[PDB]
Amino acid sequence: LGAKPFGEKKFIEIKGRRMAYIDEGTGDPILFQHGNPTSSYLWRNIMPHCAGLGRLIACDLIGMGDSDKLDPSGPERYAYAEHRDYLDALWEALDLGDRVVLVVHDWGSALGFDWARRHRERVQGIAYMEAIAMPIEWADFPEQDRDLFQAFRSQAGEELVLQDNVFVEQVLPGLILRPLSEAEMAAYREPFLAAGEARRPTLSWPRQIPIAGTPADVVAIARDYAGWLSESPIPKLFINAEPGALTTGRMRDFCRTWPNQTEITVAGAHFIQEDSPDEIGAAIAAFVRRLRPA
Ligand SMILES: [Br-]
Ligand SMILES: [Ca+2]
Ligand SMILES: [Ca+2]
Ligand SMILES: [Ca+2]
Repeated sequence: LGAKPFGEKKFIEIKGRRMAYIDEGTGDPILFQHGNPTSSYLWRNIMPHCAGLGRLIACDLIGMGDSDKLDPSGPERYAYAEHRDYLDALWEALDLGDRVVLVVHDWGSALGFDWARRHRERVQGIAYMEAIAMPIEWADFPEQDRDLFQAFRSQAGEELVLQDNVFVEQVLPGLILRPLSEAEMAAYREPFLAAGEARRPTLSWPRQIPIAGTPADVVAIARDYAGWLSESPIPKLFINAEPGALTTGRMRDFCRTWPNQTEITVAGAHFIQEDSPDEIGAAIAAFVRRLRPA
C-alpha cells in the first residue's frame, strides 16, 4: 500500500526530447518498465522490495509520466517504433551494463521483450506479468473490454481517448480489483490532464496492439520475440494473475511453455501492481537474489 512515489525523478535529454526516470542505488540494474496508460509510478510499492539488490530503474515512456510530449502530435505519432527509438536511446544513455534484469508489464513487456531479444547477451533475467507475449486474435482478447478496444482502433477512438480520457479514467480503474485513492488517481491522470493531443499516447498504444494481424510491423516484432522467448534459456519469472486479463487463455498457455521459468499467481486483473504489490515485490526480490548470489 502507498500513494507516495518511489525515489525522485531525474531527467535526461533524448533525441532533443528530455525523458524522466527513477534511478536509485548501485550495482547491476533492475529495470522496471510500465505500459499504457501508466508511468514509473506503477512500480512505487514493488521497487522497495528490491532495495540493495542492484540499481533500481523505472523509466517514463515518451509522452508519458514526466517525460516530454512529442510535438507536433497526431494519429501517426507514438507508434511502437517511435517509442522504441526513444526507449533504446534512453537505455543506452543510462549505461546499464550487461547483467540487466527486466521487470515488465503491458507495452513495457512488448518493448522489454524486444530490447531483450536484440540485446540477449546483456540480459540476466526477465520478470513479466500481464504482457503482450505474442500476436493475438480478437477471440483471445478479454471479452469485457473487447468492443471498447475495437472502438479505440476505429475513428471513435479520438473522442473516447483524446476528448474523454477513457483509458486513464475507465480502463485503468476498471482493471484494478481494489479501490484506488484520490492521490493515486491524481498521479495517474496528471500526465493527461489536458484534453486532446496530450492523451494521444494512450490512444496510439491500443492501435498498436498486434491483434488480427494488424499492425503488421508490430505483429512481426512480437512474432519475433515470442519465438525467441519460447526457446531462450534466460531465467524467467512469470507472475500470473487471477483472474488476470491479458495474459490468460492461449497467450498464458504459450507463456507456460517458456524455458527456465518460475511461476507464481497473484490476485489481480491487468494492473496487478495495484492489487498485490507485496506478493509481486517479494517474488521479484527472491528471483533476483537467486540470480545474484552473495
Ligand atoms: Br493498450
Ligand atoms: Ca559487472
Ligand atoms: Ca464488438
Ligand atoms: Ca476497479
